[PDB]
Amino acid sequence: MIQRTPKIQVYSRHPAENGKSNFLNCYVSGFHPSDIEVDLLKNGERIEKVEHSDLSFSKDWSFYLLYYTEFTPTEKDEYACRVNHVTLSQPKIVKWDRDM
Amino acid sequence: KEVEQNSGPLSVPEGAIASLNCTYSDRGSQSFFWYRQYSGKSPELIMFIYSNGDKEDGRFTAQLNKASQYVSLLIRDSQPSDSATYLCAVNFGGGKLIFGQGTELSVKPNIQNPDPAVYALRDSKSSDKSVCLFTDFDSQTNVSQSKDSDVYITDKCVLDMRSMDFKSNSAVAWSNKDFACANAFNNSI
Amino acid sequence: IAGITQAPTSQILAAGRRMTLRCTQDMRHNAMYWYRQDLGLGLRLIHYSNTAGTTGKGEVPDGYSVSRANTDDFPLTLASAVPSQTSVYFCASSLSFGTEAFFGQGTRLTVVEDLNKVFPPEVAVFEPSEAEISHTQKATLVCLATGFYPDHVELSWWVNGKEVHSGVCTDPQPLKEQPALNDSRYALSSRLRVSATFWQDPRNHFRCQVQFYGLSEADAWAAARAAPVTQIVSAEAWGRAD
Amino acid sequence: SMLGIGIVPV
Amino acid sequence: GSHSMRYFFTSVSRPGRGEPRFIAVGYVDDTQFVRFDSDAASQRMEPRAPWIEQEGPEYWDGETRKVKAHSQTHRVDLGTLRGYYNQSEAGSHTVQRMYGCDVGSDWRFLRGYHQYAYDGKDYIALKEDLRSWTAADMAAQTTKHKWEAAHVAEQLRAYLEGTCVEWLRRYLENGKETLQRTDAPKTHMTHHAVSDHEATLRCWALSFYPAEITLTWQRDGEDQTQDTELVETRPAGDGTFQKWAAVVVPSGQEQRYTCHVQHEGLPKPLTLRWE
Repeated sequence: MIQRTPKIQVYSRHPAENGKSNFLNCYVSGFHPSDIEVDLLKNGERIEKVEHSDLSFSKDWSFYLLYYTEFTPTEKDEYACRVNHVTLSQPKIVKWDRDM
Repeated sequence: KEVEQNSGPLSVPEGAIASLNCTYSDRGSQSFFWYRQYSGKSPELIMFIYSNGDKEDGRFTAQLNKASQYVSLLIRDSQPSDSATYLCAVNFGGGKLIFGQGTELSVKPNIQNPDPAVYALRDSKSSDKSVCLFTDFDSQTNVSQSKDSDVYITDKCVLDMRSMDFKSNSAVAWSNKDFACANAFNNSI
Repeated sequence: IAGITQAPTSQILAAGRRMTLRCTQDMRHNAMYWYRQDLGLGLRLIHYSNTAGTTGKGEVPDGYSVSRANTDDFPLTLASAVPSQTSVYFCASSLSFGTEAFFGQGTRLTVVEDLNKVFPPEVAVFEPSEAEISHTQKATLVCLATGFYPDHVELSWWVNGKEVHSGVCTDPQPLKEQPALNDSRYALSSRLRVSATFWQDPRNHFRCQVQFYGLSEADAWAAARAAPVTQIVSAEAWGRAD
Repeated sequence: SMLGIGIVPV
Repeated sequence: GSHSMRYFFTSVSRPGRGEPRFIAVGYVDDTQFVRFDSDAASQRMEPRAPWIEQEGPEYWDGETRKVKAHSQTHRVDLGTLRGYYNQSEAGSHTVQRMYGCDVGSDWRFLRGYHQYAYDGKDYIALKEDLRSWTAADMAAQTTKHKWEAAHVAEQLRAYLEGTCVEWLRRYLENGKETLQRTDAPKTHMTHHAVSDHEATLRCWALSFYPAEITLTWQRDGEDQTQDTELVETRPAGDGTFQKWAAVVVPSGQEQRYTCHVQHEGLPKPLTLRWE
């Protein structure tokens, strides 16, 4: 069986503005099989109230999911996405970079 | 209501085009079927249809129009063998294959030389009754029964001597009374 | 040789008893159906099954249940026999859900409140009328099967030990002899007609055969009357000459 | 509206 | 312009955990409108777009029976395919099915699809003529012969050329405010330093619909690509999409690099340069 490792993108729904409500997104795609674990982090701790979209796949049969939660960015608070998958020997963390 | 068919029975002369229709409520139905069921037998498939338009198979033509939500069946050159109940089946998704009430079709035969007569038959002595026979009537005539509810009459019955190219209607009457095969009538003779 | 088969073909149930109708098909069909057909409407879906191992509920599932342990079988089980369940049951199958359904022979089921009300028919062959031969050069033989309940009957004519289908018509449905009881016996009529050059032959034998589907051996018959089991009752007549 | 026909086991 | 409707089915066996999982989703263009999750409690087809909620009970009862029929069929395939490939009963395997139709600007039929995969690899697919099949390997030839004897292609063709495009035109009419919209992108450029003698130039595109867009970088007029990073189009969460393209340029060669974006919400392809 041929596996595919996930591509990870962490970003906001709207342009980041300090003090304004927004949504933090973690988009995982291009992975196989479909079993995957995704957490959104705030300063390294789990964000409990996180929602995700319904599982779908692309033309190459690889899956994609969108994990999202509502947040308000500040100068001090850091955000990231933590993803675990059978292709990964350990959880992979991708930090949210608003200046990208 | 989900599947509503032509309400019968439909009387069609021999050789005439018999038209049957069928409406359904689920606008998302994707497969439609016409069955033929003789009396006391199993439904036999006539044809299926999946797409809008016509579909022809011999003397049978089905027509589907999803926008109007109807499926129809036209039978050309109605033969006496076409006399049966015609069932319409529509699939409502998955295994929900629903049928209508069915349309009874009666292809009336052409009695060329009507010879009406009311006969009396004697039993073999194995039983002890006496029967009267309304026979050789014109196919336009219909029969009904029961002056004194203690009498019994059957509906008209078309037999076919297939080696004489001959057909005739038949009706039987019997009772337990001071009986008389003369007064067994009520209908137009 | 691949087809769909129902069993039994006829059954008379005492009220309150459970019953299971068998249905099997070897066409490798995935979807199977159960219907009931009464003399007042058309086919009503009881239960369906899309694949082996799954079932679904149809139009009138109340009072019935099904199982689909494998691809071939699909038994319909009646929990408690009720007279409202008296009907004709058809099993069907399709290759997959949404495709054409192939029906079985059907099962004539009658739920009676008591088994003392079952009676076999009485057959009588009436000889042609003297005027019919003179007028038409034809000879009608009328058969009367009387005093049978329920209407699980199949009538046929036999000339010289061979079944004839020309010149014969039978009443479609048996007639109620007493329509004021709702548990009264039935009557059935049929005519067979031959040429005058055939009834006048003294060599020829005519027999009206009525197949009656009644009780079965496993059924408990504890009454003071001959058992009305499944049997064939026949009456005969020989052609006169003058 | 999804398929109501043509879905057969492999 | 041109539109499409597609249904995506995923079935995963879970031997060491329990019963198989089944997820189905339906899309019109890049907008999901229905879903079914076997692990959810409703066990019903559920709406995911406002314009589909107006469908009556016969729709939701019919789609639910059909989506359950899909799941029950995939459940049989999992056992069958495990036998076709001599696989053990202790491993998890995936069945995927995709089908749908494309229509043009006139909303008339253009192309139909029906693809089937096992463990993320093609297994059998309906050809473009909607009358023949492409079997991926030798184990799939058994399925190809079975589906040809069952006339599966004729039933799929009646749906793809008929039912699929008819409901697609109905969906496009009921959700005109959502489906027939075109949100123009909102572009901007960012710049940072990679190493000495190097810099980053990232071309952004935000809040555009549909998801189709092309971003290319060019050097003082010529197509200088294949040395650039192209991220895939990603959803924002509000029905719009995002995408960026960044190129590595020397610290002084900055204002000789153009980014050309074209979206059907733009009358003419846009161009941008740093500063």
